[PDB]
Parts: sequence; structure tokens; C-alpha cells
Amino acid sequence: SYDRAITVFSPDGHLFQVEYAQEAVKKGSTAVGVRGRDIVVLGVEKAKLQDERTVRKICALDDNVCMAFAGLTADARIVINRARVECQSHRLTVEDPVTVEYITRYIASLKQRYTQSNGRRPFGISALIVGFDFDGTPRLYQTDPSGTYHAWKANAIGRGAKSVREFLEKNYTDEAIETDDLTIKLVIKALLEVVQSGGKNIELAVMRRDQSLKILNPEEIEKYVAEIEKEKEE
Amino acid sequence: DRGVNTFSPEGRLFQVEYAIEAIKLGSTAIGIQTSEGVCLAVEKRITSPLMEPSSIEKIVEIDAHIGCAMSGLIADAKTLIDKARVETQNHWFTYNETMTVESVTQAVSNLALQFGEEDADPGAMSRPFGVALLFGGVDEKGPQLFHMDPSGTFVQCDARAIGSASEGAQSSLQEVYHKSMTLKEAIKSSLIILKQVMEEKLNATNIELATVQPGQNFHMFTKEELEEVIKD
Amino acid sequence: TTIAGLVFQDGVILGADTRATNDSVVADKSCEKIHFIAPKIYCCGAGVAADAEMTTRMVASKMELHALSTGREPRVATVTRILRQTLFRYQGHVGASLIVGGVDLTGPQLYGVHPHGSYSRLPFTALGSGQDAALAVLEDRFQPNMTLEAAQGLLVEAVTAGILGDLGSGGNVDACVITKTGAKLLRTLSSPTERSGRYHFVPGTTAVLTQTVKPLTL
Amino acid sequence: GSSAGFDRHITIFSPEGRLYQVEYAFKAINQGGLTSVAVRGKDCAVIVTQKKVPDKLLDSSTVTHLFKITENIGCVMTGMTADSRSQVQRARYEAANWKYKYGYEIPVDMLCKRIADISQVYTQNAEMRPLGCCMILIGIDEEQGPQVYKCDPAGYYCGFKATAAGVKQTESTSFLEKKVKKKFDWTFEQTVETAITCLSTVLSIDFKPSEIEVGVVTVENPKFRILTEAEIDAHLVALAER
Amino acid sequence: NQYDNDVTVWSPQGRIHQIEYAMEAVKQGSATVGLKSKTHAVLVALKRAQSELAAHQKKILHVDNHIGISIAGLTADARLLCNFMRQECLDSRFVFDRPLPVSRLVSLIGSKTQIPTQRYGRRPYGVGLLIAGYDDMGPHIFQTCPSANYFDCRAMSIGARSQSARTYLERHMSEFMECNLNELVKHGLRALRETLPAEQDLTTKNVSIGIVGKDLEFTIYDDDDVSPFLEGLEER
Amino acid sequence: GTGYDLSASTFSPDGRVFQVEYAMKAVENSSTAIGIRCKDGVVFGVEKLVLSKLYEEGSNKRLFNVDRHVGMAVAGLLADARSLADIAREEASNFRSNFGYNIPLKHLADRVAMYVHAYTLYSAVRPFGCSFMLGSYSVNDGAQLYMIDPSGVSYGYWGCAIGKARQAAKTEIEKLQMKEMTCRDIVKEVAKIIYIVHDEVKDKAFELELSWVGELTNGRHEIVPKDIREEAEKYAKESLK
Amino acid sequence: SRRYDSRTTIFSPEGRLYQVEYAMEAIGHAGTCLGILANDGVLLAAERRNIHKLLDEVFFSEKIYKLNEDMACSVAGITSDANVLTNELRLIAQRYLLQYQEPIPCEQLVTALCDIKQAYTQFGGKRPFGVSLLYIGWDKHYGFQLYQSDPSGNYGGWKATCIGNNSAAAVSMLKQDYKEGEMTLKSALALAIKVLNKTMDLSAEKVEIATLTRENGKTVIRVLKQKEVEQLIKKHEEEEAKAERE
Amino acid sequence: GYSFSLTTFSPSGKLVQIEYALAAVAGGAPSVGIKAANGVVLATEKKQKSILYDERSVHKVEPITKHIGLVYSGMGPDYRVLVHRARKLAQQYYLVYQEPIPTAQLVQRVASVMQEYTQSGGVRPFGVSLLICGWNEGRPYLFQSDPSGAYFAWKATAMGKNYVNGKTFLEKRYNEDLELEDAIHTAILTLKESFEGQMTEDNIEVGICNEAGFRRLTPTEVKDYLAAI
Ligand code: NA
Ligand code: NA
Repeated sequence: SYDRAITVFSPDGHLFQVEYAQEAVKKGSTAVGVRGRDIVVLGVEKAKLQDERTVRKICALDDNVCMAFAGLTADARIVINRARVECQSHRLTVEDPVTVEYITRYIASLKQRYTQSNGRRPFGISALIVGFDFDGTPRLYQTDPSGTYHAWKANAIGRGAKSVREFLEKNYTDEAIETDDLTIKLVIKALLEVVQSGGKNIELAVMRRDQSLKILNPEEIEKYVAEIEKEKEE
Repeated sequence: DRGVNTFSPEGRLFQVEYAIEAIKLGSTAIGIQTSEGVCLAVEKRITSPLMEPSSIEKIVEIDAHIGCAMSGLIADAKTLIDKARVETQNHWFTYNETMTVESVTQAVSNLALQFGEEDADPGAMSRPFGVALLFGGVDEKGPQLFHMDPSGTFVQCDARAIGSASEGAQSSLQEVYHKSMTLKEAIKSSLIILKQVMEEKLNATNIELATVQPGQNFHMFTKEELEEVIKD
Repeated sequence: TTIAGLVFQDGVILGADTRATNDSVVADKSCEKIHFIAPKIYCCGAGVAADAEMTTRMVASKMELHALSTGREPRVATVTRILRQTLFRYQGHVGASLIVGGVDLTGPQLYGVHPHGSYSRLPFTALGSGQDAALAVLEDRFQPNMTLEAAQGLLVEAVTAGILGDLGSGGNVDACVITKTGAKLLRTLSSPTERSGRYHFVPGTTAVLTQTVKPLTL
Repeated sequence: GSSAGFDRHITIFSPEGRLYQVEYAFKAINQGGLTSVAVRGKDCAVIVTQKKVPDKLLDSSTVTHLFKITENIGCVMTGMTADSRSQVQRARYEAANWKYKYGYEIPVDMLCKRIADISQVYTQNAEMRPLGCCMILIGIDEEQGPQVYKCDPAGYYCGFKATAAGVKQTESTSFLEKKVKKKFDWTFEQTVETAITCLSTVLSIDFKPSEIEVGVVTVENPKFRILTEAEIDAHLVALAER
Repeated sequence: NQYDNDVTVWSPQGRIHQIEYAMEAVKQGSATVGLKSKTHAVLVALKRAQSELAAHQKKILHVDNHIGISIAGLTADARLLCNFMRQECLDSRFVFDRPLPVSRLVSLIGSKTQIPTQRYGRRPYGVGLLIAGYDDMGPHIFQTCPSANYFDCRAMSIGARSQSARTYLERHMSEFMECNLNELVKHGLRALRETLPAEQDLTTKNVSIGIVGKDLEFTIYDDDDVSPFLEGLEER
Repeated sequence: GTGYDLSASTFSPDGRVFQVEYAMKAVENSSTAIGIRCKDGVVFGVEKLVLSKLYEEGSNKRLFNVDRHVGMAVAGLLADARSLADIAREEASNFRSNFGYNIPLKHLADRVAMYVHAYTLYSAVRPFGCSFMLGSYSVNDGAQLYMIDPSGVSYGYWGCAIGKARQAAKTEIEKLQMKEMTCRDIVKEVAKIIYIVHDEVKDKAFELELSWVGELTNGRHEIVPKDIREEAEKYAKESLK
Repeated sequence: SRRYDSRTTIFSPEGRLYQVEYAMEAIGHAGTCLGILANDGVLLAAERRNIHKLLDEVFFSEKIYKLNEDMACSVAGITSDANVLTNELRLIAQRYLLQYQEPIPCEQLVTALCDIKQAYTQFGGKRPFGVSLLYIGWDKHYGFQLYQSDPSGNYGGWKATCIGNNSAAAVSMLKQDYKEGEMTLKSALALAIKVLNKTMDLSAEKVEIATLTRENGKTVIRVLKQKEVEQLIKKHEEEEAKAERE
Repeated sequence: GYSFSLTTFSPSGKLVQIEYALAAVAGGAPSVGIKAANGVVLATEKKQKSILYDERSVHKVEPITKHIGLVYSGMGPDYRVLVHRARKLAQQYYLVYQEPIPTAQLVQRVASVMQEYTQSGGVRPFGVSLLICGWNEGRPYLFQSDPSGAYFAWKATAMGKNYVNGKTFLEKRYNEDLELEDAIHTAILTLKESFEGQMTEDNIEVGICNEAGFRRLTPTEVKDYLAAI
């Protein structure tokens, strides 16, 4: 088997292969995540001849935890499958289900081991993992190709994620949090910054307290498009 | 292009050389050893108010009598922190006792040059860990603070810092440090020396402090406890 | 099973019965126990029927590989060595008792090969449950350098003594003469034993509950 | 002679389809500074090469390129001496292992094929070089009579009526193709003297006993006979009239 | 430039530059001295501090009751190669119930450290040892290197500015065999501070001593432990 | 040549493996070691250059005992030479285990030479920077002496030299009629040749290592005792004048 | 060793995989392979690059491969790499069938091969498989399905798509003429021949078509014969000429 | 060893070592194969450099089992690896299935092996295109397999030096229900286009496959076909 050192330090102390993996994230579709009290939400950027279902970038990992990603879609699918395996394997070892921190720590640990083990280039993805814990607290974390992880109130990754995070930093108030409708509107506003003409080109899903994941179809999405643009005038 | 286990003409490994260069990019951390306790302080370096401040654990509990502060590649550190945590409880299992601060630091120091290409196991390392660790605890030989770098070199320190302003902070530690001082003087010394080098102006959400005394266990400071110390 | 072998002047003759028994019940009446190895090398199968089947299959393939590579007609010493070293590694658990007979560069050759991996080069031999009857016939009337006609007659008489005498053995005598110029496989060379019946049931005597008919368009 | 990539450094194809690393192994045969010749008679087969002893401090018995592989088979090597010994050790192993597995004396074509198939692995795999040496086997086949068989660093092999290898290969094969076209009663005397005169007239040296070494197998004595300096002396003085 | 990166690559000069580069790890590493009498073997080490606040670097390590070492190079290779010696000693005490001969232990280091100099994608041990020990053949000082070569010694020094130490030792060779313990330690200390400049000299913080002989097991002396030995001669 | 000289898995266009040739240069730069086959045995002599007077006598021992009945004398990179001695020790030990008697020297030379040859075929390893001479005496086989080089060639020798003064030592050996002379005589003449070929101007002072194997030692490779070495060192100095 | 390493499994400075991209350029030269979904079926239509007078025609296809009873696929790229991948697809289909005793769902079989193709981009130091596949099938969950994949180990579900020579030109032509939800297999067969008329340089030896359909509770995979193709070519020539006059 | 591909994609998108291996085939001693109605022919140039070479010793046209045969253009040593492997693959089919291996299935198995060396670690591909004759379901079979590991079933084709001339020569002059008498004669005429010298029984080699399996033709059998040319 192949024992070559793939990821190594440079003259100036950079892990170039991890840095090039983060360039592969910045080309991928703009994924955005937002937290609330009762609800947690994810949304993604977007051809006429495709099945939307197959190229879905929002994926459930267990009954309580799901995730979004941005970057290389093949690399994403392996991390998602191995996350899904670890979620059930966690229940098999200690009965109680997975907290959002534990699965994020695992995905981070998996990403980090590919930046340091021989033969293997890093995973060219950043993820946005969301859900509800044992006690029922809502969570949103973010991993990246290096295998660092941090909790967030809201965050963006992908194309123009600076301009989305700049928008989120301002707009994330206590007013937008309180209701289920208002948190969803905030995600669509944020995606409308980067999405050149929104509506139809926005994937979007939600998670509530005890309930499982729920993707909103383009009919449900275009309802909230009307509720945003009317309120701007007033 | 060359191998990971290649010496320079100066007589040192390029990847170890470049692992020391990686710590300069990392955010600064200070630890001061005193007779009354070892304090440990670190800047979080928060890039956004959306980012939750409490989920940047740059000081962590190794055991009830030991802590460890880190600078550099944050992901690389978590492998070494877990191995230390495993080592202490493996020692508790076998020997029914606590490890020394030296013994823990040595165990982590054994992993530093465990990298290479040919002749290796499935999960074995390609490169070194680009992480400096400031261990700090209280064992049978009083309160002890220990430094470690990517080479594996580890040594006891009366006071030391690591990171971007390691050079700048060590000059401030030389003047400020006195060997017969108290713990509370040493705590406030660190936050003075941290406030200068950051220039985000220092606050309870922007930093982590933590201490270990002989009587008291490892304690990481809260918002209220940090807000009391903040500035005098 | 009664299998036997015999070296004569111009070649070698190999004999075998046709009964295959499952415990103390006759499963097969007509089966070939004389197996092909090479053009002028054949082998008799005794002991465990699967182990006798698959080893002779395997060595035949090895001799085809060996002959194709060498560009030569294979030696009878080579089949014996391959069998031995296969059979020896398995410590007799591959239970193939075999009589290996043929002609090559160095003349007519007959080898007894036992399942543990021992061997014996011989002028006559016998193996299987009725070996003793056949081997008694050979000891009584064998001489050096037999004729083609006398060897067939003796070897038929040997395998027949097993067929009648041994409960395991039965049916017809298969045989295989291996002269210098090729090998004559005399299948059903003899028939010691030689029915009535006719139990015509009327259609509708068997009662039927379900019926489905699948016609075959594909 | 077009080139791209690492095609001259490792055994991979050039643009023309050649393997330059294989071609360099043929050049490495000439570095030894010696030429071998091998000839096939009616009832025998013989091999001859330079027993070059410049230093008097060498033990001249231990200086040899002729090697015994089995009783009935022996070979002359030519090329790099370390590679040459190594290839001989493997020929002895494969020959013995054949007699263990298959129960008879390995034929000369199959031993030469076996070593040639081993040489191909070096010709295809990048991790090792080819062996810079050339094995010429001789031995008495039972059906086919006497046999002479060369094999290359490339992994070629072939049976020959006569052959040569080393520095003056092309001159030796040019001399042998002239003499083979003429009719001769190819006896032991005829076959041996053709080999010595071919190596003599190509190099342009009147040899002494110590300047050559001779290996042979006859129909009567098929065991591999390496002739002594006294036995060599008789064949040289037999050519006193020429 | 072409023959610099891999240990397997012979230079056209007939040299392996990755060995010779690994030798420079010892030289830029701190100074240490070793010497022996008829009855004892002593190691003396100039402990290099990182900053003046930080405590001094541990340069003399324990191997067995009858062997100990002083180091110069990469500390991870020092500790790895120390544990190899500790283990081979432990094997000999387990198997034979008898301490391992020092020359035999030193031969196993040479055998071990040579292995990676001949193999691709591997490197020599970036560390030189001075090995003090007593056995059935009396006291010994042995040296080892990154090149896998080892040397039996009357005395030796290695590290930064260690030419100064070697010149001192080569004068006082016949003196060492006749010396008592205190005179033998004092000789090793004078060799060490010759490596230093005229501005700075030996203190209890920056010096460590390691002693073994017929009477004594391999004891290490660091701080107040050292104070008896220094207080004798101190000028220049 | 340049480009083609980095790996032992790479020929040059001339048909040469430069990595093997560069390993032989490390022997040519190393100090002179010699050995001669007598009538009643074999003797070894070595120019051991003292790098420092700080080192003990019998340090950097370039003479080794491979077996009780066999002696090895080395020249080149010494770390590689010691590992070759460990290979030859085990290889000789394997023969005694397999066949129940003392290994023949030609066989021991061949089996260790193929070990040396294996390292001249691959990028994964490098050649041994070391030539060595194996020497032995027996009842039946008698006196035998073989030399091996980095490439892995094994030849038998009446006399042999390797190191700095490879050619210079050999022309001095050609003068001696070794075939008639004995081991008792040859120790003087071996010690003489080292003192001649030693460059006092260029190199530092040296210690002469002397070992032997013969009828004197009952076919056992021992060191030459201090009685006979110092007699031969005295003979070397006075006959130089 | 380190000098001789191509390093196939690394990110280039831009943030992308060179051997993956360079393998997709190999596909861009290879033959025009397309697929079209319908209400009553699924089809694959491919350019037949093995075209000579002296070719034998042993097999029922050339680029089309059956995988399961309810599934099939066609390829574009290096045909030897396709023989490895198709063999492995067949192995996966039976490995599922042995385990669950149902046919493998179409998306699951495609993800299983695409997880393997992605491995050759991430680790092992090996060059990727230089093949894009178009898959067709039926299962109990989603019914009539069409999938595309490529050397990266990335897949997508399509209503209609193309790979090979004039890939982009064929997809934009399919984006005009395809009507979602309204297409039958007869109308889809017309569009397949329309697109191949644009891309290729149109005899029936150069074309190779197959149709997956569901008739009477069992899937029916069949290659079209050269009588069926040639009559569909003349129907295009007449329908093309009939519009040209008016 | 080396655990990485030596064959890799260039910016154009071509596996360069395979096209370089095809150059080794294209510059090899030429070889021809023809499928009659009642049989299959395989013929090739066996013109060695001197009369010193023993012609009976080594063969280009080689059997695999009693019903399949083989011939090549390009690298001779590489060819011998594929012969030994194909021979094993035939027996591995016969052991399992107790039936003579289909010719299509033998080609597919050897193709998979030829593909293996265009990807696996530290190995170049083979510098050989194979021609594989056979007889399965009462009818003839002829297949090419080239360094890529791709295979094509041919009625007739040529390889090596002047393969373009041999292929066009065959295209017009081949009929799809030839007699095996005529096809053997055609195969020798295809070789005589590309030949440099007077042809003989020694300097070319021919094998045939029909109802009673595959065999190599004797020199005297070839000499009869050379008499009427
Ligand atoms: Na019976
Ligand atoms: Na090679």
C-alpha cells in the first residue's frame, strides 16, 4: 500500500494541501446555517434536466442530527456515510443517541486524520452540522478540511461566504429568532445576497425540538419569498 | 522535493523546523509557575460575534490536578490532548495514582518524532504536530509548568509564552516575574501582558484563564470571575 | 470400489468397477472411475469419491500446464510427485487412494498412491474396498512381460473377483489399455451380471390441488 | 532516439516504444571486457571464455565464468560478475526445485526459459534494474540431443546452433555464421576447435592454457566437464599446422 | 545539491551527506564531557537554558545501575535511543541475572543506528551519546554518533565549542587513571568550562554530573547535589 | 555522469551503476587493509588511523572474528562493515545449525557476497560502502583467503589489499614468495608493508592491528599476541631505515 | 521513488484534482453516449466507435452492459477501465441480492461504484478510472431512472443527459426539446436520433440503442436490431425534410 | 516496491504509456489472423537475425489449451507472461466449469490482466497486442487484445510492421465465408506484402484452429502452402 507523505509543512509553516482543500470549499455552492430557540435551519445555493433529489446537499445523519456541506460532492458523501455509521455505532456502544458536538468532533477527527496520515489527501469540504441534544438544546457547529470545529449562532460556507457572514453578523438579532417563520426568512435573505434572482434556486430544510428533519419544497419556499419582499417596503 | 525525515545542512529536520514556524501563526498563550499555584491564560482570537465564545477550548482539563494550554494548529492539538487524557487514566488503572506533570509531558513528548513514510503502520503520521503545549499542574513536587514543541523538546519553566507575540511577551515576563510572588499577582500579570499583545482590548468573552493550586483542583474561570479580575 | 493396475510388455492396463455406494445403498450403477490425466496417463479413483474426483481433475490441469510449457509428453513420475505433495500437505484428510498408470519416454509405469502421500512403484497393484480379491487374482496368475490379450483377461478377472466378492464393488468392468501408440479406453469391457417391471398408473390416479403452467416464449 | 519522462532512469517506455534501461543492461555486459562463445556438435556441446588473470596474486582456480548448475547442465556467464553469480544461484535453485516438484532432470530450454521469465519481471517493474549479465546454458537433452541456450537482460531466450556474447559478439556471430554454412562432420574435436579459433581470430590473440577456460558435455559423458589447463593444451597444439 | 536529501544516495565524492548533516545536530547541541579513572567513570554536562527564566535542560540520563549516558542532539532521538539501551539492559538482567557488558550494549547501538542509514525513506539518529559505565572489565567511557560509529575512550567531549574540551583532555590523560574521584570530577569540569567563553563559567544551575564506579551505582547530581564538587578550584 | 547516478535501480547509458562505483570510492578513501595467504595459514594487517589520542587502543577494530575458524578484515565506512560482520556471523551460525560443522570459506564468501549484491539492485536501499577480506585455515581445505567489494564480487586471493594504498600495497606483496613462507615469517612482512604504504606526512599516527589463522592457532582465528606484533613493528621501523 | 511519483491523489494550487480533470478530457474525445428518461421507459443511445468492415460482432452489444435483471448501463472513455467497473457493478448487484433477496435500487448501485472511484482520487497514489457511465434502471422506490457518473466519484440523476464527443452541444440541444412529465419512449427515441445526427460525422452501424421497459411485472432490457434503427433514421430524414418545405 | 501508477493522464487526456506501448507493438515483427467459415488461421514473421538461431526451439504461435491458440506483435518476453497466465486462466475455468473455456471469456480474462498493468503500482503496461483464435459452439472465433486491456472481435486483421497495408489488403480480399484452405493461403500472402527476403518453412510460423481444436502447422505443411505462391 501507498505510504507517501501527502500533507506536509512548507517553508513559511503552511499545510499547503489543507489550504488547497479550503480553496475547493470556496468554489462549492453557498451553504448557510442558522440557530433558534424552537427550530434549526439550513439552506444551499443552486439545470432544468436534473432530479433535485439526487444533487441534494442537505443530509440527515441520525433522527435528531442532520448536516449541510460545501465543496467537493464526492468527498462529502463519504464523510456523510461514515458519520451515519458512527451515529448508529454510538447507539450500539452506549445506548443514548449522539449529541451534535460528538458527531462534529468525529467528522473533525476524521478530517484531521486525513491531513496527517500517509497516502491520503484531505477531504475538500466544510460542513454545517445541526440538531437537538439529549437535554433538548439546539446546536449549530462548523467543520473544515483542517479538522478544526467551533459552535456558531449562524454561519456561511462556499461562494461569497464573506458577504453572507457579513450580512449574518449584522442581521442576527433576538427579533429574527423568536418565531419559526422569522428564522427561515433570515436564511432566505442571506441566500438572496449571493443567489442571482432567488426562488427555485434555493434548497432549504428545517429541524424542530422533538421532530425529525423536513425539507421545504419550492411551493413552500416561494411563500416565504412573498413574506420577505412585502415587509422590506413597510 | 524531499522526504519528511530529511536533515538540513545546519543539522535539524526541515519538517520540525517548519512545525516551529507554524506556531508563530497560532494565537498567543501565557503560563506562570508560582509556589501558591500555576495560572494559564490564552487569547481566543474571535473572528466573528456569531461564533460562540465558550466553544473555543484552548485551555483544557487533562486531570483534576493538571491543565494544558495550546497554540498553533488547534486540530493537531486535540489528538495529543486525548492521548494525554488516555495516558493519565491508563496510569490510574495500572498504578492507582496520579501522574506527575513531567511524566504526562514526557508521554506526549514521545509522540513528537513518530512520523515518516516507509516502514509505518496504517494510521501512522506523515508529518509532525504543529502545536506548542504549555502544561501546568500541581503534583507531589509542588506546582509545575512545562513547555513542549514539535521537536519533542520539553523543559520546566518558571514563566513562558508561545504564539505570534511569544518574542514580545517573554520580555514582559522577564521584568514582571519574581520567584517568591503570590498566585493572584501572577494571574493579573498575565492579563496585563495579554492585553498589550492582542489589541482587541481584552474582555471576559475574548479570553480563557485557568489555575491549579495544591488545595483546589483545575478551575477554568467564568464570565463573572473574569469580569472581577478584568483591570486594576 | 475395486480398482487395479497391471504392467505388460507393450504397455499398461488399468481396471475399475462401475458401482458407487452411498453407505450400504447403490447410488450409481454406471460411472467411470478411470480418469484422464494426460494423453498416455490415466488414473483410477478410490476412497472418498470427491477427493478422488478433484485431485485427478487438479493434476490433469497441472499436467496440461506442464506439457504446454515444456512442449513434451508428460512423465508418469511427475503426476506421482504432484499428487504426493498435494496429498501430504492435507495429512490424509483428502482421502484419495489412486492407481496411476501410463507410458512416457522411459517406458510403461505403474504407481500406487495412498491418501496420506505415500507411494509405491509396482508391476501390479489394487485399491479400494475389494482390493484384496483383485490383488489375490494378480498374485495367483501374474508373470513378467504379459501379452496385450493375456493382460486384459487377467485384469478383467481381477476386477471381477472384487465385483462379486466385495459388497462395495459391483456392475461392469471399465478398462484402459495404454500402449506406446496412444491409449485405448475399453469402457464396458465386461458385464458379470445382466429388467422386468411395468407399473403403468392411469392419468388421474395421482390427486392434484394446484396447477400452474408456465409457457416458454423466452 | 526520442525521450520523455523518466524513460532512461526506470524501465518504462520511450515515445518510440523502446525501454532504454533494458538497452543499457546490454551495454553493461560489455563492461566486463570479455567475450564468450558457445557451439553445438553432433554428439556434444561446448562453451569457452577469457580466463583473464592480470594479477599474479589471484588464485586462478577461483577466477572463473564457467559454472555448474546441475550435474547434466552447466553455463558460461558474461557481464557484471556480481549479477552473473546471482543469476547462477537462482538457476541452481530453480533447477533443484524443479527436480523436487516434478521428479525429473530439468531440461535445458526450461531452465533458460525460467531465468528469462525472471529477467522480464525486472524489465517491467520499475523498482529494480535488470541484471547486467548474459547466461549461455549447455546440456544433453535425452530426446532432442545436445542443446545451447542463451538468455538476455531483456528476457529473450533462444536455442542456437552456435552463439556468442560480450565485447566482440557481432564479430563472433559473424565468424560462426561463415563456418556453419560449410559442411563439417561436427565431432567433439570439430566443435571444441571451432569455439577456440572463433574467440582467437576475433580478438586476434594466440591463447595459452591460462588465458582461456573450457566447459563441455558429450553424449558419452553428459555430466558437466570443465577441462583442465593440460586438456586445453592438447587442443591448442592440435592447431599447430594452421 | 543533488546528493543531499536521501540517506541511500551516495555522492560522487564517496560520501553520504544525510549522515554528515545529522552529525551537525550534535555540534550545534550543547557541550558535554566524559572521562574515566582506574576505579570510576564520570560524565559532566553543560545544561543549556532556553531563556533565563526557564529551568535548565536535562542532559544526563539513567540507563541501568551500572550504565548511564549524556546527550547532544535531538531530544526525541536521545529518549528513543535511551529507552532502547534501558530495554536491552533490562533484557540482560531478566534473561541472565547479570548486568549487560558496556561494549556489547554499545555494539547493539551501532547495529541499530546503522540500519536506517542504508534504507530509503529513513534517517540516522540525530544524537551523539557519551556512555559512562562499570562492569567486569572496570570503568568505560564509550562515544556513539549519528553515523553508527562508536569509540572506546580514555575521555571525550561533544557539542558546541567542544574542541576546547578535547584539547584539555588530551594533555591530562595519564593523570586520569591515577586520580581519586574528586580530582577526576574536577578534571571533567575544567574541560567543560574551556568550551564556554571567558565571561560566563560554571554554576550549580547550569551543570549536571553523572558518576558510576566500583563502589557507586550510576548516581546523577544536579543542583545542591553539585555544590560539594565545584567548591575546590574556581579561577579562569 | 549526472542524472543517472542517484539510484542502484538505474543504469547509465554507458552501462554502469554509479551508486555502486561511488560506494567503492568510500573504500578507496578509507585506510589501507591487507592480507596474504601463507603455506600454513592466513595473516591480516590493518592501517588503523588514530583520529584522536583520546581514544583507547583496540577501538574502531577493523579486524573481526566472524566464526571461531574465520577472520574478517574490513576497509570503508565502518558502520556498514560491522553490520556485514553481523551478517557473516549469523550466516556462519546458520550453516552450523543446518549441517553440524564449520562453514567453508568459499561458501561463506559466496553467501555474504549475495547479501552484498542484493543492495546493488534497488532504489529502496544503497550499496555497502565497504570492502572486506574473509580468511581461514583448516585440516582438509587448508589456507584460504577471499575478498568482497560493494558490487558483490567474490574472488580468491594469494595476496590482497584494499583502501588508500590498494595498488601500492599489491606491488610490495608481489615481491614476497608467500606460497613457500609460513605465518610466523609473514607477520613481519605484513607489518613491513603497512609501514611503507602509510603516509606519515598526510595522515596522523596509526596503530597496526594484526590477526591470523593457521596451523599455529589450530585453524582458529585469534589476534597476534603482543610478543609477535611488537617484534614485527620493530622489524617494520628498522628495515624502513 | 519520490522522484518517480506522479502523485495522482493531491490538490493542485487552484484547489482541484489534475488527474480527475485530465481523465474527463479523455472522455471528451470518446464516443457520444446519451440517455433519455420517459413515462413508459428509459433508453440509452451511443456512438459506436468500433466501426470497420472486418469487425466480427460476437456480442449483442459493444458499449452497452447489463448489470442486474432490472438495470443496465453504457459508458464513455477507456473501454478497458469500463470492463473493470462494469464487472464490479455486477458484483455489487449480486452482493445486495444475496444479502436482502431484492434487486439493488439504482441510486444505491451508483453510489457504491462512485465511492470506489472517489477512493482512487483521495488515496492509494493510483490514477483514476477514466470512464463516465450512464446508468438506466427500474426499482420499487423511484421507478424509471437515469443516472450519470464521472471519474471523480460524483453522480447525479437526470431526465436527459449526454457524455463523450460533443457533450455540451448535445445537452443544450436536449434542454430545448425535452418536455418534463410529457415524454414517452417513442417520442424519446426520436429525440435520441435527432441529437446523434447533430454530434456525429448517419448509418446504423455507427449507432447502438437499447430500451429498458416494464411489461407485465418484469423488467425488459433489449438492444434494437439494425432493421429497427434504420427505419427510425428514415423517419428522422422524412420528418426533417417535411418541416423544411413548409 | 512502488505503490503508485507509472501510467497517468496528460493534460490532453491520454494514457501516454499505453500509446508508447502501442508504438512498441507497431514496431514489432508482423502478425496476421483470419477467420474462415470452417476455421481460424494465425500466421506471423519469424525472421531471426542469423542462420545460427535454432528455428525449432522457441515459438511465436503458442497453444493455451487444446481448443485455443495465440500469436503476437511487439515485445517477446512480455508475450510469454501473458501465455503462462492465459494457460492458467483456461485451467481455472475448466476446473470450475468442466467445459472448454469460451474464447470471448479467455480474452476478457487476459484483457483484465493487461488492464491491471496500466494502473497498478510500479509497473509499465505490456508492449504486446495478442491475437487469440478458438472454437466454442461449433464455430470459429478471432479476437485482438492490445496494451490498454481493450479487446475487439475480428473477422480478419494485421499487426506490427505494415499493419495499415495488411489491413487494407485484407479488407477488399477477404470474403465472409472463405474455406480454411484459402484463408491459410491468404494469411501467407498478407505476410509477403510486408516481408523483406525470400520466404521459407523456417522463417515464418503458422497455426490453425477448427472442429478438432487448435494446433501449430509443421514446416512441411507450411512448405506445401509456399509451393503455390
Ligand atoms: Na459386489
Ligand atoms: Na526495472
